Amino acid sequence: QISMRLYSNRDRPNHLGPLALERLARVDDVVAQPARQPEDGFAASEDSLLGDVEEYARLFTRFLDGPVAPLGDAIPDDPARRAENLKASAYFLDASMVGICRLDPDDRAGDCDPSHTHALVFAVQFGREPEAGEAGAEWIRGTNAARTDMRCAEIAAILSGYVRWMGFPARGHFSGDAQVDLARLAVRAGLARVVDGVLVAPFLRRGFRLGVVTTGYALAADRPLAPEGDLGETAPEVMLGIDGTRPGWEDAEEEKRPLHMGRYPMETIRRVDEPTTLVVRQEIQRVAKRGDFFKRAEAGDLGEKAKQEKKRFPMKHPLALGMQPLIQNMVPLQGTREKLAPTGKGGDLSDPGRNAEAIKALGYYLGADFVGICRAEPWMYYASDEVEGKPIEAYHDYAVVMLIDQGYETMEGASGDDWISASQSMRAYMRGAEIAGVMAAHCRRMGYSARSHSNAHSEVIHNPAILMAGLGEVSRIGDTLLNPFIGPRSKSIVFTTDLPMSVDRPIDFGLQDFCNQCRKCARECPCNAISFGDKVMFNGYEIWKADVEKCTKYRVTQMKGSACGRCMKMCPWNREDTVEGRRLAELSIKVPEARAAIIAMDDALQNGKRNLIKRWWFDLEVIDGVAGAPRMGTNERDLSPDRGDKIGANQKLAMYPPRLQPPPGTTLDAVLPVDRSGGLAEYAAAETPAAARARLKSSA
Ligand code: B12
Ligand SMILES: *OC(=O)C1(*)(*)=[C][C@](*)(Br)=C(O*)C(*)(*)(Br)=[C]1
Ligand code: SF4
Ligand code: SF4
Ligand code: NA
Repeated sequence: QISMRLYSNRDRPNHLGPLALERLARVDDVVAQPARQPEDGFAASEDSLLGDVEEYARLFTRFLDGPVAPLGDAIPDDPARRAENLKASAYFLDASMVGICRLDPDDRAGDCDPSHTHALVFAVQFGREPEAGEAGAEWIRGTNAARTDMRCAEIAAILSGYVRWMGFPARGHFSGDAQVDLARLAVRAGLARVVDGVLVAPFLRRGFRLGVVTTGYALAADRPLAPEGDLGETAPEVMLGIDGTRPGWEDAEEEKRPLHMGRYPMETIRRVDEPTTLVVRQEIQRVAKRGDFFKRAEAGDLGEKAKQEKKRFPMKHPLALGMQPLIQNMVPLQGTREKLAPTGKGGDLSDPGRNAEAIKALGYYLGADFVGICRAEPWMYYASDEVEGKPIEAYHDYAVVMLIDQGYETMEGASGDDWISASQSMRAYMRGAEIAGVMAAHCRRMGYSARSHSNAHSEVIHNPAILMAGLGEVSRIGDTLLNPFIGPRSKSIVFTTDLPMSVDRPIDFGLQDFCNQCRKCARECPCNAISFGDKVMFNGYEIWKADVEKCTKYRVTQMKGSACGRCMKMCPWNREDTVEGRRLAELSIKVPEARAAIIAMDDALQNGKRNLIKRWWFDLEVIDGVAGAPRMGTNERDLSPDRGDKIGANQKLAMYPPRLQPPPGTTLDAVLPVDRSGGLAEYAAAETPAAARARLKSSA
């Protein structure tokens, strides 16, 4: 596998994007000409997904406009910086290409707010589709303009919302709902040129769709592409991607592998029948959803301050606030628990092996980074809901599990617990919920009960499903599983379904041995919540149990950022997607004698250092509905020194297995103060995985 970047983007600012657009021939202006956006070649069947992407696009269309916050005193005046920040924001949300142009009076002449002076124009490339006769092609064929339009609506809704929260009027636009000429602005803003009356964008050879955010927030504008001849797309520097940009051969190489296999070579990872850590199903008790520690915080179990801050902590930054409406309003579309009758739609659904591939291909098409499938075992479901306290049924047979990468480059510039941390969480949550909502819906159209399980609302615990789906191994971080290619840098989305699918198997890439000789995450945790010691048994399975009380308290109540995820940032497996980055992961996996050295050199080379070039976001905290400079400051953490040879023996953490949780009937209306002293003792009394194995062997 040769398609990864040879060159690092460490010195590339985020506003420049993954493409070498700065190397393309440009002119000051070009003459407008009529043009339309790319469309699908083939039309979409009745047995296709089109209705579902159209529904989510309609949902997001609701947030293209909204209320404008009061203007605070903390927004940068410089339009160049403003432009950079907004381009970076759009790339962070996976715009393919971004540009900015001035609006003229023909543009405001229409329904568009006449206060609007500038447009942020972005393109999203068409998804890859399954080749003909591949599983799921008929689900997907002819849905790409609409699938891509949904993504545009989503991005335009978030970005327009972000600028409105900074105190500037702003409106998002896309094909389904636009007040301006999208194609005309794509050309002016320098993303496309016209060929035979249709837009053609350098680099985006699969076709694409547009979004726009028009606004009075003044921005430095871009220049159009030279209107004729060669733009420089194949120049040697662009082709090799010398500045850290996407290699010219990458698209072609990637199209060589089937869509259903994903971009990362997970087929090269060793599969195993039982997972790499002990799982004793007969001893796994089910947990009240009221024992989720965010619910415990919400109910008063962790004290007043945590209770107060529980709703607010991830929504302190305008960007996150821009996502909130989409996140909350997707919840009613999550789907059904009741058995459905097969509708005959969806093609040949008799091979589970092909259904698995179809579902995978579907997820990758929609933008998942990993897709894995396991049985939705009943102990993966919460025991009861936190609102009424009613039992939750194990209503579906299968879990489809997908990982959304939280973003390497952004996190590289971040402290992990600064003003962007929750935006990295919420982006990944929002994108995952959108994708799983669409896929669950499609399953329903085919007559197979399906429900997604998001941040806002899950009735399963994702972790054991990530494990059983072969998407990660247990890591020291604790309540995070670690994937061999994106490390711990993900959020999962799960949807459960009755659709028959062949299931994946657990993976073994040596992580247990690796984490046994690493402590980096533990050392770098602001509240010392991560264990420096050995794995323990906990509710019938082997785990490194973090202190979820301390972590929750820090994430919810710390005031120098918006939440925390520093532990993902500091992990050696959190690496750049270069040849060297991949080689270090391949070595970690394949060469045990090298692991200690890799661990040590991760620190010697100061990996985890904050990269000032990558800090593209504004430090803004919304207090009382108005964005301002941070009241208490901003975490700007650096690599930390060793804790000691004896820390694993001396650190005492608290654990909260079912016995110390609110029991299965309990609702948010009750308070159960966290029993920290009992949790300390519980941990001290936890059985060792060794002892457990001996114990289980004596009943064999
Ligand atoms: C509440 C919560 C937290 C809380 C409290 C956790 C708690 N124990 O209650 C806190 C604040 C600690 C938290 C923090 C973070 N978590 Co969190 N959070 C959850 C959430 C929303 C609910 C978990 C819950 O229901 N209560 C937990 C009850 C059941 O507690 P538990 O008995 O201790 O079980 C835990 C583990 O042992 C594991 N588990 C349960 N059964 C089994 C069985 C087996 C065999 C195994 C191996 C594991 C396992 O799942 C639970 C995770 O809390 C989930 C989403 C979800 N629906 O699963 C994520 C989730 C676990 N968080 C996630 C992440 C990434 C984080 C953070 C890195 C924050 C961030 N920026 O993204 C940190 C990491 C903390 C750490 N040191 O590991 C991801 C993990 C994804 C992954 N790659 O594995 C999840 C799945 C969200 C998502 N959709 O991706 N989180
Ligand atoms: O429920 C939540 O609000 C929430 C927020 C964030 Br930023 C993270 O990481 C989790 Br886990 C849960
Ligand atoms: S464990 Fe919780 S507190 Fe510690 S770093 Fe990871 S997220 Fe931040
Ligand atoms: S940092 Fe070291 S210990 Fe912590 S998870 Fe990553 S590899 Fe395992
Ligand atoms: Na790293």
